[PDB]
Amino acid sequence: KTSGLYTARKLRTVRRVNRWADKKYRKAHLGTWLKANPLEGACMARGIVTQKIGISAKQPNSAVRKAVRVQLTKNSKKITAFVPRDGSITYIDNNDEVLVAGFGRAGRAVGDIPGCRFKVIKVAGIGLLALFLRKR
Amino acid sequence: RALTSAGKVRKCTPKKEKKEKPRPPRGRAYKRLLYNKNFVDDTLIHNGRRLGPNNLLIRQKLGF
Amino acid sequence: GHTVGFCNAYQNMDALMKYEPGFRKIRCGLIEAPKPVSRKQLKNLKNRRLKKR
Amino acid sequence: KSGTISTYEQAHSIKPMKFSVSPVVRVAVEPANPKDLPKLLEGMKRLDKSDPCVMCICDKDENQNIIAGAGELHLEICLKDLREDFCGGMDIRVSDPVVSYRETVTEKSTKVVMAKSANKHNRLYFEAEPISEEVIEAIKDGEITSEQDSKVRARILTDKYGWDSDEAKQIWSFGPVGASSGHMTNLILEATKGVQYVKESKEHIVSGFQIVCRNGVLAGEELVGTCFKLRDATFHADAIHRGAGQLTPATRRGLYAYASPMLMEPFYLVDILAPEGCMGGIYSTMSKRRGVVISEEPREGQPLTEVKAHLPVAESFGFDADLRAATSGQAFPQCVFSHYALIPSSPLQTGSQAQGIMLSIRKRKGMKEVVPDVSEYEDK
Amino acid sequence: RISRHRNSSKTYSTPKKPFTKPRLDAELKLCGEYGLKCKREIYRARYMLAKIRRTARNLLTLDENDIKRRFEGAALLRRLHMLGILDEEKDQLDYVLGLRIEDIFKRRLQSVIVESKLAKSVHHARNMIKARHISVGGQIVNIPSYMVRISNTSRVAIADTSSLAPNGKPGRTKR
RNA sequence: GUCGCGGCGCGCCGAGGGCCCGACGCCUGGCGGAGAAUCAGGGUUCGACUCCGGAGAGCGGGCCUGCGAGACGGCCCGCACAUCCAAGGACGGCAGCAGGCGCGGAACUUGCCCAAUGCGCGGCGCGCGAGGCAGCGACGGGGAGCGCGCGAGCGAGGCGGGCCCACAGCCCCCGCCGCGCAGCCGAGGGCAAGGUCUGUGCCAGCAGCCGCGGUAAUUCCAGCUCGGCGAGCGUCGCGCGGCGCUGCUGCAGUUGAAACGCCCGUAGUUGGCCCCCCGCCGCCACGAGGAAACGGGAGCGCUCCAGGCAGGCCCGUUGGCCC
Repeated sequence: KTSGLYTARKLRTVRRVNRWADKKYRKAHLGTWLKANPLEGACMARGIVTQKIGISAKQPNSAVRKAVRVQLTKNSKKITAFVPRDGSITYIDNNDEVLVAGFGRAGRAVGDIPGCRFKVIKVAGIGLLALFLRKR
Repeated sequence: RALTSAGKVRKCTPKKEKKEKPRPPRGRAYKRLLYNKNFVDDTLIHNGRRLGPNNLLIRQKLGF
Repeated sequence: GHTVGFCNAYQNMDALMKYEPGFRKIRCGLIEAPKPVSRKQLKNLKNRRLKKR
Repeated sequence: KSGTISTYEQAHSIKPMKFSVSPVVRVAVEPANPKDLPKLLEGMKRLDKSDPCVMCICDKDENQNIIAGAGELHLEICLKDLREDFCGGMDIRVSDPVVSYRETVTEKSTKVVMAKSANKHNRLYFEAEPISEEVIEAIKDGEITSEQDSKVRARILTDKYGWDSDEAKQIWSFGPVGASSGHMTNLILEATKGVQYVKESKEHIVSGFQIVCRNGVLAGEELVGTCFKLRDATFHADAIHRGAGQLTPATRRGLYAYASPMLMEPFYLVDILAPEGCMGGIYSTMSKRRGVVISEEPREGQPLTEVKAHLPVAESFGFDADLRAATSGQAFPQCVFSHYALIPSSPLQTGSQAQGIMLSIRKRKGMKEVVPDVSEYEDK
Repeated sequence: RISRHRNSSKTYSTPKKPFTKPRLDAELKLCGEYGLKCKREIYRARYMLAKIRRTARNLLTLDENDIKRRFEGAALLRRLHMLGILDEEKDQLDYVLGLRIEDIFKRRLQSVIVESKLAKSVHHARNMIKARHISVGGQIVNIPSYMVRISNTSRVAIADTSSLAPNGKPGRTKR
């Protein structure tokens, strides 16, 4: 490493250039992710579900995980979001407003749902969890 | 030999009405009752030695 | 029972009328409560006045 | 649209009743821009608030948004409103809504049909049997439901519907996705011991049924009123050669969907009520729209006489104006809804109405054209 | 708004690891012994002790009689001695280390009324303070965790209007 | 020319001036600081907003009045979008406080009032959407409940009175009756708590992660118990810690990712030993002098507390001192 009393500039430059090498820093501070994310820095976003589809489970699990093809209103970007809980796809109908929020992996995919980056939270302005518990 | 089947299990599960339960003591009273479940009395949580709160052996000494 | 409060003892009657704040005088009933205006009524009248005279 | 407000906490509501027909004239609004599909639904809600005689619903079957109006002029008046006042301009195309259809087997199958699998190691023989309406009415009622002990429904079918007692006990499942009309049944059982593999294979014959009953051989519409009988089967010993991939496709060719067609039929209908004092328009319009007036009850206390006519959903478009003109705005088509009815022509024949309506369905859904043969998907 | 000017602060620290059972069991003993409704009350006193002991750690490193050592050592030991968290015999910065959640809990007043025999049990004592039946210098306190001081220990007593020849009617007697 | 200084402007006369110690260009989801978050240490991240300094009033220009404004609750003009018309004309400017619309995952009443606190004008009081006061408010922070004990009682209420308040109300104090009430996530491992009983049979679903479910399921769906936190709990996004996975402290490069194929070489960085005495350095020590808030901290029982600088017959009673 550089070891001079007058080598502060070189050390600052190295950190600046080397810092972007870590993948998480590049995702967080490059700004490419902020443009790309269907939810642009938002915790979640509203959308209309064009198609109710089921995504086959990746191995070794076997299941038709239920998903919705939703067009987010803020960016007009269509996306796939998992409808969580047992048999709760029934509440979702196509042409219905929904709110889609992340799967907790920060844009990554969780478990055996291939290429699913988000989960529906509220359908027709009512939380999905409440409907499955029959609260509403 | 194994999308339309949403709720294959939840729809077909036997409905059990919840058991009548007497209202528990809340607040510090629950802290007192948890203290009485293990730290005091000790007889409820004992099979002659220290044991788990939901042991099958602890059950049947507590009824269920 | 313990209470904390403050007393303004005016040497003469006039100093309770003058040096003391007015609301405290109506609160002892020395004056009769008047009906002034709605404040909005004052401001809206002042705004109509500003257009004419 | 309408509401009641009370400062009193314990007060009941007030409700209206618009005599002027119902949202009878229906049209499908579709945006030119798919990215303009969120702002259409938004301005439809606002247009719903405007008048009770207009509605905004999605057809449950084809998820097609529908705006239904009480008059041809009032639907246009609300289309102009939806076109500019609501949705602030934007492009939206009116069209007649698609009419849903069902497929049914009309007679016992001519012969058992074999279905060799891709492996060729497994064979399936099936027969198609129409369910009697009385059994179907009990299916709808709940006397015979998929969700019941196997034996209890068997006793009902044998002791009231003259079913074969063994067949009623061996019923594998109901169809389509839900347990409505459509049944799957097992073999004779002397050869069930002799088939030796049906028990493990039951979930393939169940999954194939859940497909075929959703999409009929004729045009991909839901099958109804059918009993699929695995009269016979021969299977390989290994489960490597007996799987969903091998047997569920073999089942779908064998069951019905161009693979097992024997006797087939399409379905549709609706019901209209007209308070009207003059029945001359009522008969002429219904006769043209292919509807039949099955009722004519004079209100005893009034000059107006209410009639009820079963009208095909396809021919309902246009009748509302026709009936106004056939009468003179004296007759009010009211609520319109009902069941499905057998089309008179056969989808097998060429010049038949059915083969025209059937080909149109697979042309609309882009599936294919003219059913050619059972031979296309049948192994002899 | 000068409301913005008002400072507010969290008074407790949560555990770094939520499910350490040895600790969870040790805490349950404290709650049952001291009649504490929730673990937050156990954490608030842990925070108070942490700061107090962090300050005496810093002070001990400072050289003896370091002017700031003399000035800040007194205000620590002397304010703890008044509170009574520390017995007055020790009076040196070395023994602030060695205090426990129980020492803070000992002066809570729930404990002080049980200690002088006024209240049979901590559970009864909490119920007593919330019904305005305990007093310190004739102050009707509604606060179970009053944190009573050494001098005010003697004054703690039954309230003037609750049990010793008072009205003694509202409540059960009035019926 | 300006208030003055200055390429500030203009002639004239030179040819400079800046830069690998990164000039210039480009870009920003750029106001900066005091600070905020997290937090051994060294740091990382955020600097909308509370105070200070800057800038702006749809977007540009130009001015007038002024002691001060290139002022927009001044004017004029072009632009962009409006408004009323009797058809010729006139007239806008909520990044004030309310309120709507659009937008978004998201963010309050079209209240009441100058009584405080300051400011303007006035010496005997008016004005102020500055502010204050309520309303809404699980951003959050704080303090109490849902019993205790075998006998007593409460507070949540309810209703009058005080008190409070600009006016209410709120708290609090009274008499008078008196109505206690838990959720939200979990029980295979990490990670605390069922080898319980059903349903279901790689289906449905669960599961951050590892993994569960293909007929005796510690993981799903119920019931049953039980855990954890608790009037809050779970979820999603972000920052910090974790992370010595950014490494100055303090990473690694034979084979895990990574020594340029070699050699010369300028900037850059780094330089053996050597003079005791000072001159300039850097360096280090302590000075002055520098806003508070905040943070740390002295004292002080707001019932405790989050607080607040109070209070008590009092250092010149306080309100220190540190940054």
